[PDB]
Amino acid sequence: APDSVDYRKKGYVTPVKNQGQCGSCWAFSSVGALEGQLKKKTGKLLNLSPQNLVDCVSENDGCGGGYMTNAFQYVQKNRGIDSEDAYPYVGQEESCMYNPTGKAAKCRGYREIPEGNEKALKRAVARVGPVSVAIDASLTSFQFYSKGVYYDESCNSDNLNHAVLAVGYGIQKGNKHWIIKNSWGENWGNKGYILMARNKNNACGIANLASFPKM
Amino acid sequence: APDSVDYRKKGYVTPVKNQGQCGSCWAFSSVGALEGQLKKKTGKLLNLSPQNLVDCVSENDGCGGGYMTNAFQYVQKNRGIDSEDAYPYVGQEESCMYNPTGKAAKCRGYREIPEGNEKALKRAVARVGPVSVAIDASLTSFQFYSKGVYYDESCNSDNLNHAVLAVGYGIQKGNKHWIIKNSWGENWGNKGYILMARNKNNACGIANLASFPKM
Ligand SMILES: *[C@@H](C(=O)O)[C@H](O)C(=O)N[C@@H](CC(C)C)C(=O)NCCCCNC(N)=[NH2+]
Ligand SMILES: *[C@@H](C(=O)O)[C@H](O)C(=O)N[C@@H](CC(C)C)C(=O)NCCCCNC(N)=[NH2+]
Ligand SMILES: [Ca+2]
Repeated sequence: APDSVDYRKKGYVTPVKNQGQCGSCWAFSSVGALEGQLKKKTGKLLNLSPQNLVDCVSENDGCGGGYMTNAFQYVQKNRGIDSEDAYPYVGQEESCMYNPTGKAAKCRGYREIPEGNEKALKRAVARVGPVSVAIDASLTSFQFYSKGVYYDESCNSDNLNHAVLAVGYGIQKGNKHWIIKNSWGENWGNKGYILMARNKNNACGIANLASFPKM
Repeated sequence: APDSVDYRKKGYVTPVKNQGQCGSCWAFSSVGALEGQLKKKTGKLLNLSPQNLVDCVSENDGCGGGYMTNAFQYVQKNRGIDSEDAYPYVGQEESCMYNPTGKAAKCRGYREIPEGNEKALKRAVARVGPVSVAIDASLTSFQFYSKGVYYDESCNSDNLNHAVLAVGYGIQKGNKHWIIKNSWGENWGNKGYILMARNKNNACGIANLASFPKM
């Protein structure tokens, strides 16, 4: 795998979204991974619908939380997921209104990265594209991040509470990192992104719950 | 639905097991629901293997915890689950050693009970058979239960931490309850069972994470 890769430079990443108060991080993380694979397989970059997931992934709990693997399993069983334009995000749970006419992507399954293995996560990001991951984003330092490579020894790798998207990895001034796309709007962090310490003992649990959809 | 049903009286429930220190409650709960459906569809009552689930349901975390829906999805995708005799429980994680020769049951999917709806749970238990459920089993009062219908206002329906099996429901001396099969051995509770308050505002979260396998 290359020493660094940034899928934003390949046009695999859509604009940063804002999930609002709804606990739908899992939906944005899942949509992000699917958007990356969609670009890789079709050549087109499109916004997919997290609301479609929020309202229809019955295995999850809508704004009450959920898992990315569950989301991928839904898309596979449902035979598709709508584009954002065909099923707009409103930040609240509603009845499932999936319309196949607005289908913009399909999923043939998913794969998980070996728990805690950052080397495997690196290889998966290099070979596949953006990967859905989960971290502990409860620290004040995380929420007020603005630049540099984030590391706080207080992060608890066993307290995963927020799903995000690893769109790449690299090194900044000698500090290896993961390029993370968040869903808290373009004004949070560095234009919606945060560089998180890589190879620093699985900081914040970055490699504890990673997965990607098959397409 | 009848005013009461006890599947143990129909021979749909296997002996009470002991999960040990391993956090495999989800595996025993899932196996319990599958054993019930297996009896209903074949007429034979057999012990299914929670170890098969612990070692092979990659979507879960073995002794670190997991979900029943994930377990059912595995059995469906794997095209089967081994009997206990063909894949013995040891209470620790090992590599997946599933052997189709020992297949004792199949799964065609799963269904979830509407969140928090005890009426729906009652109807599901009556029409389907034993149903996998999750509760807050952290209270000292729960752990030292011995008889009667269990109710502790301190139970938190939002703090689900232990999966069990609803093998029936009824009423004891005017107190409506759920007949719950635990996995803490035959010496815990009442021969491994506990009667939990039913229709008392979803006590302990009994109807918050219920599901059953399709067969
Ligand atoms: C994340 C966010 O919006 O900031 C959101 O709370 C979320 O989905 N959190 C997840 C945790 C990460 C994926 C680690 C969560 O809490 N998941 C558990 C959901 C409850 C389990 N039950 C069901 N139905 N799956
Ligand atoms: C229950 C027990 O053994 O007493 C055991 O801890 C367990 O599986 N608990 C579940 C909770 C109930 C089903 C509500 C649990 O903690 N599940 C979450 C597992 C972590 C999520 N990640 C994966 N890989 N599914
Ligand atoms: Ca699942």
